[PDB]
Formats: sequence, C-alpha cells, structure tokens
Amino acid sequence: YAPSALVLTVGKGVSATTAAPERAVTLTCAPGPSGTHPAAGSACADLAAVGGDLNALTRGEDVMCPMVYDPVLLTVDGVWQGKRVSYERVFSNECEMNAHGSSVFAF
Amino acid sequence: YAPSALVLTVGKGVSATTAAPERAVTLTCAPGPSGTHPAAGSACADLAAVGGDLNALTRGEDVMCPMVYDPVLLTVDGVWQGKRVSYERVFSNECEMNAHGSSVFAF
Amino acid sequence: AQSVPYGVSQIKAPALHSQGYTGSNVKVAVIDSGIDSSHPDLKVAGGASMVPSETNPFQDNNSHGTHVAGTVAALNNSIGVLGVAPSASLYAVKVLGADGSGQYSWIINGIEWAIANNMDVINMSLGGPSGSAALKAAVDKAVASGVVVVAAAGNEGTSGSSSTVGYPGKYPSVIAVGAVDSSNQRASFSSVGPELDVMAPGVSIQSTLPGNKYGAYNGTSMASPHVAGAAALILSKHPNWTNTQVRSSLENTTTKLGDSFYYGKGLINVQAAAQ
Amino acid sequence: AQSVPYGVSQIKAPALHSQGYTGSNVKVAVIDSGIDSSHPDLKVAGGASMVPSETNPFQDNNSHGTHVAGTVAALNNSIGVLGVAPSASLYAVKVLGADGSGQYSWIINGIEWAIANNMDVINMSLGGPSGSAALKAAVDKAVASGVVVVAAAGNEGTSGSSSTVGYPGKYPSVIAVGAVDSSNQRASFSSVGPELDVMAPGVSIQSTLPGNKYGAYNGTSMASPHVAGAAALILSKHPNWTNTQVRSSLENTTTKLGDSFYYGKGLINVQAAAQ
Ligand SMILES: [Ca+2]
Ligand SMILES: [Ca+2]
Ligand SMILES: [Ca+2]
Ligand SMILES: [Ca+2]
Repeated sequence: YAPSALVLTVGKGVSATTAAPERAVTLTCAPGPSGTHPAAGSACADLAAVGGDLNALTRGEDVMCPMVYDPVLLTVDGVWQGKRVSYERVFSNECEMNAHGSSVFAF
Repeated sequence: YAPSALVLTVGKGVSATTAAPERAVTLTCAPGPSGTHPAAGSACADLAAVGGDLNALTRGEDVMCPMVYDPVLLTVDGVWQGKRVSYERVFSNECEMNAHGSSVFAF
Repeated sequence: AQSVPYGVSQIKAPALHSQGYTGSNVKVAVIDSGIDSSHPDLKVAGGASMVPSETNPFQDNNSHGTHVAGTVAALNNSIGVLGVAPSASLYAVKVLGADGSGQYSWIINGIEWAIANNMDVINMSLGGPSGSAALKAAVDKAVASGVVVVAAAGNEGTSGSSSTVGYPGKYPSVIAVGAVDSSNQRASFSSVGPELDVMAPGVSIQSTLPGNKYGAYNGTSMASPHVAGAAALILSKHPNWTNTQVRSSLENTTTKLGDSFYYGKGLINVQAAAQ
Repeated sequence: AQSVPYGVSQIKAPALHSQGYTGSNVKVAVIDSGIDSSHPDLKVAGGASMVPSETNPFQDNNSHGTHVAGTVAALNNSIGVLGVAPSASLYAVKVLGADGSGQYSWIINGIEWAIANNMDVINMSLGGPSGSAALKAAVDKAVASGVVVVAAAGNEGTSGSSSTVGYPGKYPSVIAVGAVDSSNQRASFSSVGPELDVMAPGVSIQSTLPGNKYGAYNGTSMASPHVAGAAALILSKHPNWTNTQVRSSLENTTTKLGDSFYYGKGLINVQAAAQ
C-alpha cells in the first residue's frame, strides 16, 4: 500500500508566496493513478520512472520556448512511497515549466 | 474559481519526519468537494465554516478518548481560497486527532 | 515465569500481598474499551457494554482496556505479569469503541451500571477537556453511593500556568492521577493543575494485551489503575472503611515529590496507606 | 501620439531614420508565435505557419511574436510605438503554438521557408538547451545563403562559470543577443557564456500586443529584435553588403560594457555600424 498523495501549485513569481498560487492540482499514484490532473496516469508514470525524485525530471531536448522572462513558481507537497516531499522550483516562463516533466507539469 | 487542493498525512511521532507518514489523503473543495476522503463533502464544509483556518477547528465537547500517550503528527499542505497552507500538529493519540475536526480528520 | 512490573513495586503492593492482602472480594469496574476475558492472566467476573454497536464487554477491539485491567488485576500465578490487586473481582464496563472513542452518555451509563451493581472501585482511564452537568452528577452520585472513583488526569502536559486536567479527573469527587517514571519524575505528557491528586507509574508500564499478549504503554491511563488497584488492597484489609477513608489514606501517606501543581500530593504508597 | 521605446533610442536607430534609413525593402522573417496582422501599428507582408494545428501565421494566440514584431517594425506614424526598422517588410513565420511551445522540426521548417523566400534577416526569439544536427545544418545553411540570423541568448542567468547560452544562439553562425537595461546593466536573467555576441535592451520593452494593444515585456526575446531591426537598417543603407559585412559592422562598433562572458562585445550602436 503506497501512501501517495501530492499537491502541485503554479503561480507567477520567484518565491513560494510573493507568488500567489493560480492553479493547483492533486495527484494520487496509489493505489491507482487518480486526482485532478489532466494527466494523472502519466505523471505517476513519470514519477515511477525517476522514482518520486523531482530534480531528476529531464527537460525536452525536442522543444523550444519563447525567450520571454516571466517566472513561474512550482511547488510540490506530499509523500511518495511514504517519503515526505516538499519541492519548489522557479522556471523562466511556463513553456519552460511544461518542457520539464512530460506530464507531471502537463499542467 | 477556487484554487483549492490539500494533502493530509498522519504518522506516529512528534515531528514532521521523525514521523513516517502512514496515511495520506487529498482533498479538493473547488469546484466541487472531491478527493480521497472517506468524507470529502464534510471536511470541505468544516473548512468552509472556519474558512480554511486550521487552528479554529473545535474539538468534541461530547467525546472521551483513552488516556494513552501515543502521539500522532498531522500535516496539512496546499491552498485554500488561493492562500497557501502548511499546518502541522501533534495530538496525544489518534482518538484526540479524530475528536478535533468533525470530518477533516475523519481520517 | 511471572514478572512483576516495576510500577507494582514502586507503590509497594508486594508488601501487602505478603501480609495476605490481595484485593480479595473487592469489586472493581474498569470503565473502558472492554476486557478480553480470554486472556490467561486475567479473570473477568462480569460486566456490560454501553457501546450501542459493540455489545460484548469481553471483546476489546482497542486493547487499551485490557492493558488497564492487567495493571489492576493480572493474576498471581507463574505466567505473565502481576496486578496491584490480583484477587480483585474485575468487571468490564465497556464505554469506548474500537477506535477508543466514546460518547459522554455512554460513559455516564457505564457509571450508572457500576453504582447499581455495587462496584467498590471505579477506574476511568478516559478523559475530555469539557465537563458536563450529567457527567458531574454521575461521578458525584457514585461517590455518594460509597464508590472510590479514580481517573487519569490527562495527557496534555503543561500549558503556561493554567490547569490541563481533563474531565472527569477535574471533579473534586474524583481522585485524579498523574504519571511518574521509575525515577519519580513527572512524565512530560502528564497534565498539571490544582485538580491533580496523586501520582503513579505511567511510563512504559508492562501489562496484558488481547490474544495472550503482553506489552508496555505510556499515559496517565496506566497510572490510574495503580491507584484503583491500591484502593482494592486497602478495602481488602479494611472492608468497612468508607470511600472517604480509603481516599484519605491514599492522599495522606504519599511520598511527597515536587510542587503540587505538577505532582499533587505525590507518589502513592499503598503499604503506608493500609497502616 | 507615437512614443519611441527607450531601447530604440539606446541603440541609436533614430539617427539613421533622420538620414532616411528606415529598413525599406528589407525582408525580415520573425520566426515565432505568429504576428497579428490586424494591429494598426504593424504592416505584415506575408508569412506561413509550420504549426500543424494552427495554420494561420497572422493569428498570434500567444502574443509573444506580436511584441517581437513591433520592436523590429512597428510603423512610423502618429500612434503607438516605433520600431527599429519601421519600413522593413515583415514576415510572420509561425513555429510556436498558442502555449509558446514548438517542436524542433517546426523551427527548422520555418528557417527553410525563410531561406527559400529570400528573407534578408531572420529573428529567432526562441531557444532550448539542447542542440541538434538538423538545427545546426539549418542555421548554417541560412548563413551560407546570405541571411543575417539573430537569436536571443537565453534567460538562464549565470551558472558558476559554465555557459548558459541556449540553441540556436549557441551556434557560431548565429548572432546571440543578451539583455541590458536602460542603464547598460546586464539583466539578471540574461544568459552568459563565450557564445554571447552582443547586447541590446531587454528589460521592460514597450511594444505591440494583439487586439490593438501595447505593453512591456522582459527577456532576451525583446533584445533580439533590436539587433535584427539593426541589421535591416544597415542593409537599407548598404543593400549589397553581405551578411558577413553586416554582422562585422554590428560586432566591431559596439559600446564595450563589462567582461565578454557577461556582455559579449557590448551594446550595439547602429549609427556607428552604418558608418
Ligand atoms: Ca500473572
Ligand atoms: Ca480531582
Ligand atoms: Ca507607430
Ligand atoms: Ca553565437
């Protein structure tokens, strides 16, 4: 039984709050992949891959983003395989945020 | 549109981790009350009440718990009405944890 | 082999046992989660359940009540542990459910069963931070009826200089019990306040668990049954001392410890109480 | 009333405009999210889309490409803003989707459209941290064909003492452009590395937005079109200088700023470039 529950938020800014959270989803990989993720199944899959390790989620290689500087803060909170997680990362703009997971940030 | 997404965990211990998370649920009050809560509708309702304010969730008045000391750590992470939340509280034992919300910790 | 939990020794129960005082013919109601009557080191006389959805007082789905019961009366034999009053007659008055939770009216009804079945001693290892008139009335009635009522003080540690004693422990008619360790040091979790009466061992207290098991628990819960068992020994030595007289004895012959807001009158010493 | 963005001034475009050099008859492809041809302060000549699911190059659902386009060529009239090369012929080569994302092969195809339609200048305010052989081949082909290729350096700020210039900006055949503010200070976000060529204004750059709007953006994206517009003015003064000659001019007449890992050769000065 996987204790697995995450909450992802995104807002414009460079720190947790000085960055109002404009969007927020929840992801559950255990038992089955569910939640509020226009891409539950996949994110879980992405995590499965790297094994819950934010920081080991390769960008694109295949995608270009506009070179606008409009930073986005992403926060991840919860547990993966019953190990607590609290990740936070600022991306240059949102396109950069989306070229990161495959699906996790497929939001 | 309410940015509303929470993750609740519970584990035995007195701090965040030195306290392995044994159970974890996700709660979404917006748009509609959903998630992995054997009591989604209600928790939302509880929060609605106190307006997302953990710390203003009255105990029981009507319930007794055994006087065993076996502490439980509860963590809450996410956003309520697009305001970030990261709550954490140790209860004496689990019965005490459950006499607290009505439904939030109805887990 | 039978082992003797440190806490039974600390309060000097074994001195009384050797003089032939074991709690014989004293009726103790353990108001709690039930008692597993099938444990080899327990002998349960009767009881009843007030939990509507769990009607068998001898099935303890929480395990709490079984532990408490063993501190009062685990049998004197060659196995397990040894209770404070190993010959007491033990009644299971079940008022807490599998999850340990119980409604106030269940508790009250438990107390009313106990009064009407002529219990001599009540143990309530339970609590809540709010009091109620019916709860008060019930505890007071028990004491008017001649019952020694014992309860644990609560596990809310210290809080400024306000009382953290819960109900029913807070009511003057009740003996409210805090927890010490083997070193006579107040456990960190033990509630404090002007309502605390006495202290007993409450830290890693070995006792019976359901399924022929044994294990150690912490809490003012574990402390309480030591005083209840202590009341049973005194009654067994002096069967027509009143509840007022038993209480007085327990309270006046304590081993003074720290200041009374933290330690009440101190550590009970049943050998001293029994005179 | 028409206002002149500070950045157009900083690079000395207005000096050339007064001498009658406005970019006239120069073909600039803005390889980007499309250009809103319906903006009053823009005049779009043609273009095409390589985004399979968004086939109209003149509908900018992201707004980025429209902003970029206005820095190159917002019209010289009495409304809005003013571009670096207000008479240049502007081509919308759409290769980024509504969300700003584009596949490498879309980009490449955009570049190939640009070569075959005889564009004089390409602007690519886009990037990615990985390079590719086909991408390299495409940019190199453009430069072999006589096209001035300009790109923004990237918005990954500094990182130890490693290069943070992305692709295509990283390729030697490309002019890679960093961002300065009105004070000639490198913006914090501007990429650094030995591959950076020149600097241009990249901080709160006023320009056209879709829906007859105007607004200010930040990024090496905003810097790039200043150099592309600068290449168009030079071609308009000297129509048979080669791309090698335009580049050289831009690079040798810069206003030296800090160290070249942070600032490349420095701030372009189109009046100085045009001789
Ligand atoms: Ca025994
Ligand atoms: Ca009291
Ligand atoms: Ca204009
Ligand atoms: Ca370069």
